[PDB]
Amino acid sequence: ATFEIVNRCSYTVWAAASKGDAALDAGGRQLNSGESWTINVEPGTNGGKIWARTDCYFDDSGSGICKTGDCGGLLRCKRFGRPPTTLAEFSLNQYGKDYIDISNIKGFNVPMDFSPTTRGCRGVRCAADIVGQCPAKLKAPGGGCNDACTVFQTSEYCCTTGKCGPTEYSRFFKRLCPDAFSYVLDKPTTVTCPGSSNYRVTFCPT
Repeated sequence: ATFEIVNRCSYTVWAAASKGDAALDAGGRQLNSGESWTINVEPGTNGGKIWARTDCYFDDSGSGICKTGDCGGLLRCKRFGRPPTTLAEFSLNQYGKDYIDISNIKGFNVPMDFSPTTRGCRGVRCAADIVGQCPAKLKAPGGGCNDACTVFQTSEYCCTTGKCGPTEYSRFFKRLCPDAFSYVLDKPTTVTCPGSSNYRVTFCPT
């Protein structure tokens, strides 16, 4: 499947793409404002994520640090990134269907639209100013708005027992971005698309 990753933000982001135990395609790249990066994701990829990282410094070996979404100090991510990270999530070719969502379960750093470029389903977006409105206790100094699980590490926020409800914090994310997951057991906002769809992830869509 092809994913075009577009940075519409006015600032540079460093895109990342991983399935947790491996890079997808090159795994990461710098995107200046306006740049587009086209990656190929193997059919049948399960549990892929794309995110933006902000305020990164990397040396000529591709080693360094980002203030949001850092994936163990690498430009080319093999692993998932450190919160806060707005997440585009997908599982492809799962019994004939692709499943896509945006998630705020690991917080929010950059607004995002995640849309098919082929026919047969709708996209999802979380484009509100979550960082600006972020509750004081969830504000990350590096930038971004952390989720409550990351900050407080309780069973309730992290849904460790598999039983948990919405919280004051999850409801903040949900009020600003209804079409994104706000906690682990949120009513799913997954979109079902035809198997083998292609997609575009746009940072700062509006």
